[PDB]
Amino acid sequence: MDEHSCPLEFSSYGYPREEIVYQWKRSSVEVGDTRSWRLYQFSFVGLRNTTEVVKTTSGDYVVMSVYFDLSRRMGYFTIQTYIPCTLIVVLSWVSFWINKDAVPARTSLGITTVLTMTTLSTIARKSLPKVSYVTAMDLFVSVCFIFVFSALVEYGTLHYFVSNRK
Amino acid sequence: QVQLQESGGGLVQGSLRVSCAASGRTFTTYIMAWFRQAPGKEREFLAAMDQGRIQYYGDSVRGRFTISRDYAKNSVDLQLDGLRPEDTAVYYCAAGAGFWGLRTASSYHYWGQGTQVTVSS
Amino acid sequence: QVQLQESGGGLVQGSLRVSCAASGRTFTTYIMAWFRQAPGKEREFLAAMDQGRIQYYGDSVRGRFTISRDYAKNSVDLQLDGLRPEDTAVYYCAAGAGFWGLRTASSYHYWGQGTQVTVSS
Amino acid sequence: GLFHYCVGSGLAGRELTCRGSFTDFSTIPSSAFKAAAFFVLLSMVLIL
Amino acid sequence: FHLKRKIGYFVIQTYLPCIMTVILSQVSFWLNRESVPARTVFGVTTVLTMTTLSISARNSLPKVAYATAMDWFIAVCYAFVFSALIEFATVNYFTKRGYAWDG
Amino acid sequence: IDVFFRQSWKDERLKFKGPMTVLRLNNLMASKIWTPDTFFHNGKKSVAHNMTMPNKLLRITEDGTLLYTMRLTVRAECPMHLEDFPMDAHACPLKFGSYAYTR
Amino acid sequence: IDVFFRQSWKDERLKFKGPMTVLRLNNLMASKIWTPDTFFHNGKKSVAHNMTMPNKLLRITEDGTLLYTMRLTVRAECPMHLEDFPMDAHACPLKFGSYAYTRAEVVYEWTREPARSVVVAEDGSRLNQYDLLGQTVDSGIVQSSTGEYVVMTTHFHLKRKIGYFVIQTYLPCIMTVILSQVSFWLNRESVPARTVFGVTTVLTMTTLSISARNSLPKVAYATAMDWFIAVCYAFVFSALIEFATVNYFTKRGYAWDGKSVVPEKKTFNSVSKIDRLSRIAFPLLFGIFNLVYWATYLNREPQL
Amino acid sequence: LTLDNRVADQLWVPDTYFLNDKKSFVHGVTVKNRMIRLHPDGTVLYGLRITTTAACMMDLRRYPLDEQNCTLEIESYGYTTDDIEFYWRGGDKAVTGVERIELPQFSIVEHRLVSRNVVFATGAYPRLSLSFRLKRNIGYFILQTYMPSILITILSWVSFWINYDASAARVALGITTVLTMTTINTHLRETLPKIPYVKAIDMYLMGCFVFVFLALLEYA
Amino acid sequence: IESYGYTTDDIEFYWRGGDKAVTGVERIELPQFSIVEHRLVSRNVVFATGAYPRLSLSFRLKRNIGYFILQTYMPSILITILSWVSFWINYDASAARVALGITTVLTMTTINTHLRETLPKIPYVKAIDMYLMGCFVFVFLALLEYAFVNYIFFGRGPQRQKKLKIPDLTDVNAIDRWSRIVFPFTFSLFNLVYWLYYV
Ligand SMILES: *[C@@H]1O[C@H](CO)[C@@H](O[C@@H]2O[C@H](CO)[C@@H](O[C@@H]3O[C@H](CO[C@H]4O[C@H](CO)[C@@H](O)[C@H](O[C@H]5O[C@H](CO)[C@@H](O)[C@H](O)[C@@H]5O)[C@@H]4O)[C@@H](O)[C@H](O[C@H]4O[C@H](CO)[C@@H](O)[C@H](O)[C@@H]4O)[C@@H]3O)[C@H](O)[C@H]2NC(C)=O)[C@H](O)[C@H]1NC(C)=O
Ligand SMILES: *[C@@H]1O[C@H](CO)[C@@H](O[C@@H]2O[C@H](CO)[C@@H](O[C@@H]3O[C@H](CO[C@H]4O[C@H](CO)[C@@H](O)[C@H](O[C@H]5O[C@H](CO)[C@@H](O)[C@H](O)[C@@H]5O)[C@@H]4O)[C@@H](O)[C@H](O[C@H]4O[C@H](CO)[C@@H](O)[C@H](O)[C@@H]4O)[C@@H]3O)[C@H](O)[C@H]2NC(C)=O)[C@H](O)[C@H]1NC(C)=O
Ligand SMILES: CCCCCCCC/C=C/CCCCCCCC(=O)O[C@H](COC(=O)CCCCCCCCCCCCCCC)COP(=O)(O)OC[C@@H](O)CO
Ligand SMILES: CCCCCCCC/C=C/CCCCCCCC(=O)O[C@H](COC(=O)CCCCCCCCCCCCCCC)COP(=O)(O)OC[C@@H](O)CO
Ligand SMILES: CCCCCCCC/C=C\CCCCCCCC(=O)O[C@H](COC(=O)CCCCCCCCCCCCCCC)COP(=O)(O)OC[C@@H](O)CO
Ligand SMILES: CCCCCCCC(=O)OC[C@H](COP(=O)(O)O[C@@H]1[C@H](O)[C@H](O)[C@@H](OP(=O)(O)O)[C@H](OP(=O)(O)O)[C@H]1O)OC(=O)CCCCCCC
Ligand SMILES: CCCCCCCCCCCC(=O)OC[C@H](COP(=O)([O-])O)OC(=O)CCCCCCCCCCC
Ligand SMILES: CCCCCCCCCCCC(=O)OC[C@H](COP(=O)([O-])O)OC(=O)CCCCCCCCCCC
Ligand SMILES: *[C@@H]1O[C@H](CO)[C@@H](O[C@@H]2O[C@H](CO)[C@@H](O)[C@H](O)[C@H]2NC(C)=O)[C@H](O)[C@H]1NC(C)=O
Ligand SMILES: CCCCCCCCCCCCCCCC(=O)O
Ligand SMILES: CCCCCCCCCCCCCCCC(=O)O
Ligand SMILES: CCCCCCCCCCCCCCCC
Ligand SMILES: CCCCCCCCCC
Ligand SMILES: CCCCCCCCCC
Ligand SMILES: CCCCCCCCCC
Ligand SMILES: CCCCCCCCCC
Ligand SMILES: CCCCCC
Ligand SMILES: CCCCCC
Ligand SMILES: CCCCCC
Ligand SMILES: CCCCCC
Ligand SMILES: [Cl-]
Ligand SMILES: [Cl-]
Repeated sequence: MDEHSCPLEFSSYGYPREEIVYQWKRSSVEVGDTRSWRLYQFSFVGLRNTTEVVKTTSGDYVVMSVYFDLSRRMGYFTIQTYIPCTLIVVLSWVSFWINKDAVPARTSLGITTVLTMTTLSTIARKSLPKVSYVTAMDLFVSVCFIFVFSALVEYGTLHYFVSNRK
Repeated sequence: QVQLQESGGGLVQGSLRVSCAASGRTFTTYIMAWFRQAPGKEREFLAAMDQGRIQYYGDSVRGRFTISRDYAKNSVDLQLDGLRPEDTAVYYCAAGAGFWGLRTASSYHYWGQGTQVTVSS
Repeated sequence: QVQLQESGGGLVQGSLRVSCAASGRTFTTYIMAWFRQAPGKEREFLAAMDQGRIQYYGDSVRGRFTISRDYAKNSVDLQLDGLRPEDTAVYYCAAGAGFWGLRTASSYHYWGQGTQVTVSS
Repeated sequence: GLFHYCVGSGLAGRELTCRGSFTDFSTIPSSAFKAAAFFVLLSMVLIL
Repeated sequence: FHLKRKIGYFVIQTYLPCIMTVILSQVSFWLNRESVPARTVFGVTTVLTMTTLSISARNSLPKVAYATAMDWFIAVCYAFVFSALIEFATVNYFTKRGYAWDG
Repeated sequence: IDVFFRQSWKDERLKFKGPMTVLRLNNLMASKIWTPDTFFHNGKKSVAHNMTMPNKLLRITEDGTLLYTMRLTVRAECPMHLEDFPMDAHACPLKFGSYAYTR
Repeated sequence: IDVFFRQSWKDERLKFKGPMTVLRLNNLMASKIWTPDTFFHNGKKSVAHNMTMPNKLLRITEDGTLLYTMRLTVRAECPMHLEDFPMDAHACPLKFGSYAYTRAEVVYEWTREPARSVVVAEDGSRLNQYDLLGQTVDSGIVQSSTGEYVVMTTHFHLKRKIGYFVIQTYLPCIMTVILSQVSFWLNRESVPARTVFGVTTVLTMTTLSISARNSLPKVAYATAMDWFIAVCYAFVFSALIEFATVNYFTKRGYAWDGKSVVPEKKTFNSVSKIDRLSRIAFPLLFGIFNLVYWATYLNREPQL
Repeated sequence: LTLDNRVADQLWVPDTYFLNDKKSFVHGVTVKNRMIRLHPDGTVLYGLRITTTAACMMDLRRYPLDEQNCTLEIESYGYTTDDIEFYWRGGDKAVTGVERIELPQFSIVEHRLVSRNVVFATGAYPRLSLSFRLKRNIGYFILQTYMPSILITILSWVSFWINYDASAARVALGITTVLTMTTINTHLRETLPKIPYVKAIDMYLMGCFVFVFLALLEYA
Repeated sequence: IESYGYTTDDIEFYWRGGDKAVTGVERIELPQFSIVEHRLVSRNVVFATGAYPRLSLSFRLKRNIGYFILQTYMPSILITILSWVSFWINYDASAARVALGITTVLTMTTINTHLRETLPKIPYVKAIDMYLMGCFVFVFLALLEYAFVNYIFFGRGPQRQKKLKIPDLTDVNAIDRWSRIVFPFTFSLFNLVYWLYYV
């Protein structure tokens, strides 16, 4: 659910502001059919134009920037991660309706749900860079692990207190 | 449901403008075109405009009618100039992907109600 | 089983040509060489040919002996010219990947039985 | 707030740059802020 | 240039595995109701197979943000498999005795 | 798409009279004469083949009619509807024209 | 391989007299005079670096001797015999010579003795899974359709390091074999559990076999790792077949209960003698196979 | 006179090109691997070291038990048959070095040299064709795909020797065999293009899948 | 940075502006790394052709651990913890306990294998490899623990009855209780040693 403002900056490599100055025309940046582009995962919201003076060792340069606003389209990731993780959580819930005497059945269901959740977690981050902070997807998948784990621990506790301990 | 709603005058003695707006789709990658029906039941391609802003025109109405597209508003406009009595007809707005077409009516899967235009001398 | 069969004359007064044919393994990508063991001395590298048709020769027999390979038949030939009495020896055919070598017998894994050659003055 | 903070650039306008996120504890200004955010979360967990 | 995609690859490669997974899930209805671990294995393995197929089906395409016909087919097959598992859950809920017929 | 792209045009300046009507000349002289600056509107990193020599030909007729052919591999955009995938069909454009010269 | 490749030759036309004997000139002078057209016979796609300027130097001595050095990155063909993989070692060539001039026109020699005429930097190794034992320097002749050419060759001798594949393939295979053999110690009435052991170990062995050759070329012959995987898969398959044979002879569907006393031959099944013999046979045979395999593959290559 | 290769830029040379080329270059280390040799009678020998990636459309219906015909199509671009005539110098011995090629996955059954004239709208041009027939080696696929499938199918029959009442064991065996076959087919996905027809390996894997599925249906 | 053709007799190199010669380092954003320091050095290097000037610009990068904690460490810890669940399951639930142990063992194997398909073929053991082999050893030991109690019961109980600080090996309940106590404590000790060593 992230939005970004991607820049495109240009200036003069050698001529500082005292030698070359840039100006935006009245019709600065034109676009055609915006929503027919190759932005598969993103939607173009708009754009804007800016001018600035940037100091460097060689001098001060007039940098002109065009920012494009892109809002992520969440449908692909809904198909890829959110729906499978929820379905595996519901699969874990199905164990509660199985008879508690079906020990191999319920244990296999719980552990297989925890396997599929690990698999979905690792597939979730394939499209992203290796950032070292939690994202909303990581949080969702992580809470889904606690739910599938807690279900397995619930059955383990129930079995131990019903049969093994007594 | 999706509608291609048209607007434009019906009576002329001149110049005219016929607009056609659309909405209700993530689908964009369509050529948008205009067709004409005179009394006699025949479809006549008039103009079309691409996603690359390229304009195709029929030979009969080349240099007279000009097509344009407002992509943000999702509309196609047709400016008609040099009208004559033989131009009286009903005009339909079509939008679709040009498969085996871009000049034949069968390639467009969306059509509008249509708008009448008549010339009186 | 991989075999390196050697053929060629045994006695000469002169020129000679000794051939070596391999079977059981294609040595196209290997390096094929000739060695010579005289009575009472260690094996001496004579010539070798690589997959790139590049020829290496020992200094004692440089410019006299000529090595060639027939890759379709998987064979290596040695043409001996300007024979002299101290060329009498057992001539061996070798094939291998030259690791630490191309001049050392230890780098060749496959060896022929050896063919005697004698020069009589 | 607890983790997120917005500050103006200071040119007689709004121009609020915003930084901070509980998902990224590095951006939180202080360990006290981190602890307070954690405690308020725990309260959320308990009430829910 | 007018191009038409050839369906044969996807028929061999995605539709047939999904159909056979659905048939495999439906096979469990013919086992006795007391084979609880066996029918649970059927349901769970079919659900995970459908999940894997759904994940692997989208690799061919670019990451577009809308559902395709293949996506709808996979979703319906997943619904069928999950319905089979829920059916077994109901059958086991209404099963009384923990032993099958002795013969 | 691999194409022989042929363009022909009149040039009164290059009229001549000689033993033969057509001069089939080396392509290096094409740089020494005017040629149209055609480009592909929807192209994406096309390549002009240059093995062994530049794959072009230039021919001048006695009446000043020039023929000029190039060998190209054109990589062009083709926006797609993937909602009917894998039952989908497309109409990929190839659009070209002059860059600098108006109608 | 990244090299400072430096050649030297005498051009009588370029002798001079001046204040300074050696003219350390810009590399632009190199294009203005004749230089050898040296090329690499087994090179695939090489780079002559030109950042920031052409990485070359030309020096002209007063007597007409010219030194000409280039910085090159050569990626060259090294045909490999992977029968002993990962216990294999290779001799990768680097062969160069004149492209146009035959032996009657241009001849290449080594500046120093051939052993010392190829020097490797102490810190200059980018090998991950290989160890460079050394190099041998030689020269030879090549006959072509155009003529005879001198070809100067080096051969870099490399030995593969086995640790990556030990961690990637051998240890998972060994653990899978041990895991399959663990099933012999469970009671014969645990039919689903022992079946789970057999089928899961067969699945793991199949996955390991399938993924073992990801990094290799698709050679037809089998490698040492292929033989090891095949033998381990045979062990796992034999363990599952052993369980099937044990279960075929089980009479009673119920295991021993904690209270009753088994008479020495309500009755109970006896511990399978197939299981008792397998508990000794399978680990012993696997250990003997490992002994023979690691004895016969670790010491196979030539040594100095 | 073996001249420096920069004189080729001054001399005339044929405008030879390979029609089925995708990407090609002349090697350029230490210099352009090019050769110009003049003879007293005006004869010019012009050599180039060229690496070219040539398109070869391969029919994979019998894959991996298939043979492929891959060709290089040498042609004159601008000069018609009235201006230039190509031929294979030395006849059938014009092309050398094929015997020394040893591909890891293929064996070169034979190679052929053909000379003809191809007609376009611009004229008729000479054409030389160097064709190779390549037969695919089977050992890699036997190790990779066929043997695991056979072993899984053999393992699927173990359920017939288990009692009918051991439902958990028999169903686990059948389901695991089906899953392993799907995994083998996954690895067959990961190294091939999206052809629209069934190959020989596809036929074999579908047959083995039918067999293991029928074993599971037999238990059911 | 080095001069190719010109020796120290022809060309000399220096960092203009001293330690402030290289700028923009503090504005570098690497997803996986943090630049802890950068250094400038000026020296001479001797080749066969002469002595040349050399300028070295070095960066020290510290890898970020959070991505790996999310992707590898936490799933391994969770799989080990769920491997410990079998200690509380009844000894006669052989199918359940064996399924749990086998699933955890193969999960560790697959995680370890698939992690190192995005790295070069180094021959030595990494810290992540040490952690993954530790978790594998723990889950494998849990599975062997169930194998041990099953063998003890079903292969000693009959003749033991007829013949009429680790615990007694005659009580599977005692062995299970000992495992319940010891596996979490030993795993915590292993984690403590690992993290204190590598941090
Ligand atoms: C790989 O796969 C490719 C593609 O299939 C194979 O290519 C073809 O190989 C065959 C031979 O193996 C080629 O045919 C030979 O072609 C030559 C040259 O033909 C030209 O010149 C002819 C004479 O000037 C001319 O007639 C040809 O034009 C036509 O007319 C003939 C006669 O009617 C007709 O048959 C042709 O089809 C044309 O319509 C053409 O311009 C030709 O001279 C050869 O004839 C020989 O064969 C005859 C028997 O037919 C024999 O009597 C002669 O003595 C002589 O031996 C022969 O036809 C063909 O051109 C190749 N096609 C292409 C597209 O390259 C290739 O062989 C495969 N190689 C491997 C290794 O698998
Ligand atoms: C990243 O990794 C790289 C690679 O390891 C690190 O690089 C090394 O950094 C250190 C600095 O931290 C460098 O050492 C310094 O080198 C300079 C220059 O030395 C040269 O010039 C000197 C004259 O100006 C000359 O004296 C030097 O002589 C060498 O040989 C004599 C032999 O007697 C020896 O005594 C010298 O020490 C030199 O080795 C040489 O030609 C040098 O001026 C520095 O001196 C410091 O230390 C001395 C005391 O030792 C002190 O008196 C000085 O005042 C000064 O404090 C110092 O030696 C080293 O050369 C780099 N190595 C390479 C190969 O580049 C890098 O630091 C790492 N950084 C990061 C960010 O991780
Ligand atoms: C794990 C995997 C296991 C797999 C093992 C399965 C083993 C058993 C089955 C074998 C099937 C054989 C393979 C299928 C045939 C290969 C696929 C194929 O090529 O068919 C094409 C047409 O497809 C088409 O009609 C398109 C439509 C085909 C859809 C067929 C599916 C019907 C499923 C009905 C549901 C019943 C469920 C049972 C419920 C009781 C050919 O056309 P044509 O050359 O003209 O090219 C036109 C252009 O579209 C490119 O093909
Ligand atoms: C009762 C049952 C009986 C059954 C019988 C069982 C049979 C038992 C035999 C096994 C064979 C053992 C393999 C022996 C292979 C020999 C391997 C060897 O020589 O040891 C070193 C390699 O170690 C290495 O990389 C790394 C060694 C890693 C060892 C790790 C131990 C962990 C054990 C926990 C398991 C985790 C599994 C998890 C996997 C998913 C050599 O390095 P060296 O210095 O020369 O130079 C670097 C090198 O790369 C140069 O090539
Ligand atoms: C993991 C998946 C499988 C198992 C899932 C089980 C459930 C576990 C729960 C959550 C995730 C675990 C915590 C992971 C935290 C993320 C990883 C972590 O600890 O690393 C540190 C914290 O990173 C960060 O910003 C992260 C800070 C915030 C972490 C916590 C976010 C909120 C979690 C609310 C949970 C509620 C649950 C409710 C259940 C009902 C940073 O180090 P690093 O050197 O890179 O810094 C240098 C810097 O420059 C990097 O940019
Ligand atoms: C590593 C293999 C070593 C093989 C060692 C083979 C050693 C050998 O002598 O065979 C024993 C084995 C069956 O022995 P197994 O222990 O399984 O069966 C017990 C016993 O042998 C008798 O069958 C029964 O006694 P009885 O009749 O009621 O008096 C007893 O019944 P109960 O006590 O429960 O009431 C059974 O429990 O026979 C084969 O299967 C042949 C194919 C073996 C093929 C093995 C393929 C692996
Ligand atoms: C190359 C190395 C070869 C070494 C041979 C293989 C090692 C195991 C051989 C078994 C030796 C043995 O018979 O004594 C084990 C004891 C008593 O056995 P028994 O003779 O009374 O039936 O019974 C026990 O108390 C041992 C308990 C075992 C419990 C199960 C965990 C072990 C699983 C083994 C996996 C391979
Ligand atoms: C049941 C276990 C018994 C163990 C006995 C002792 C082990 C004997 C073989 C050990 C492995 C070994 O050295 O095999 C090497 C060969 C390949 O040969 P080369 O390439 O090293 O020349 O690789 C192969 O071709 C594999 C051959 C089979 C190895 C496994 C032993 C099979 C014993 C029964 C054979 C009928
Ligand atoms: C980009 O910057 C230029 C700067 O001139 C903007 O140009 C003016 O835009 C307004 C509104 O359209 C016009 O009334 C002015 O006449 C334009 N020129 C001048 C000299 O002010 C331009 O609109 C900006 N583009 C954006 C914001 O997208
Ligand atoms: C293709 C592999 C199928 C697996 C077959 C497992 C066979 C196990 C049963 C073996 C029975 C041996 C014959 C019993 C009669 C006897 O020996 O007295
Ligand atoms: C006795 C039953 C044997 C079953 C095993 C054989 C199954 C073969 C696979 C089905 C045939 C597929 C044919 C596809 C032909 C095509 O390309 O359209
Ligand atoms: C590169 C040299 C490697 C030397 C061998 C390292 C072996 C490390 C094995 C670690 C296994 C984990 C033990 C966990 C103990 C609870
Ligand atoms: C519309 C979302 C559908 C998601 C896949 C199918 C879910 C079936 C649940 C029984
Ligand atoms: C995994 C492919 C190699 C199989 C080798 C033979 C196994 C024999 C099983 C009894
Ligand atoms: C480097 C190999 C050391 C010897 C390994 C032998 C293993 C045999 C275990 C029984
Ligand atoms: C035993 C629980 C984990 C202990 C982690 C120790 C971290 C030390 C950081 C300095
Ligand atoms: C949708 C689930 C069906 C359950 C049949 C009782
Ligand atoms: C390789 C399988 C060994 C079987 C011993 C009974
Ligand atoms: C005996 C083959 C399977 C039969 C399924 C009805
Ligand atoms: C024999 C293995 C025992 C595992 C720890 C009780
Ligand atoms: Cl936040
Ligand atoms: Cl390496």
